[PDB]
Amino acid sequence: AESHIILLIQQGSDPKTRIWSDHCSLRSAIEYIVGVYQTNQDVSRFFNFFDEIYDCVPLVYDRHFRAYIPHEKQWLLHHAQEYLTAA
Amino acid sequence: AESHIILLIQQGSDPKTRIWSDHCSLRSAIEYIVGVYQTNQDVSRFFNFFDEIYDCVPLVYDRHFRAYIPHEKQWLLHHAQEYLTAA
Repeated sequence: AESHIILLIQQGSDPKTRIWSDHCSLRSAIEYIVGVYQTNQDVSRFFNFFDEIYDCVPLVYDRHFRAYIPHEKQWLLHHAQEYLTAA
Repeated sequence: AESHIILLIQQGSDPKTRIWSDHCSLRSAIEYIVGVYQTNQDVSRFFNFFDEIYDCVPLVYDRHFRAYIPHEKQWLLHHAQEYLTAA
């Protein structure tokens, strides 16, 4: 219901690594995956980490239709690229 | 996208217990939470376990509108009650 973004992460096929987190904004979702990347150690290295080591899917809350919309991993990764280049 | 149900579980306020799972049916989602209950040990005991020890929220995929609809914990627990009484 409330949470703007629900993030679904996993490391390979291990069901024990399937961790979800709730975020009040896209910024908060981006800071979370940068956090995952930082604690488990460049744009190319960041993208490859989320293509080979971890997998992630954002579910974005559509307030008008009271529904969660799944978005592609590349959508969140592209927005993260815009955060990392600015900061 | 594909997964009929996404289950979000947690044990208290610990972010490390926030585990998600994907299910092809409501039956599969029910067998999963019965599994959680069985491995962490009656209708009254089952309901109280999911009201005090673990918390759970099902996200049900609406194929026509390509969206995940969050449902109340009681909705899944009520359906689980119908599975446990029959079996």
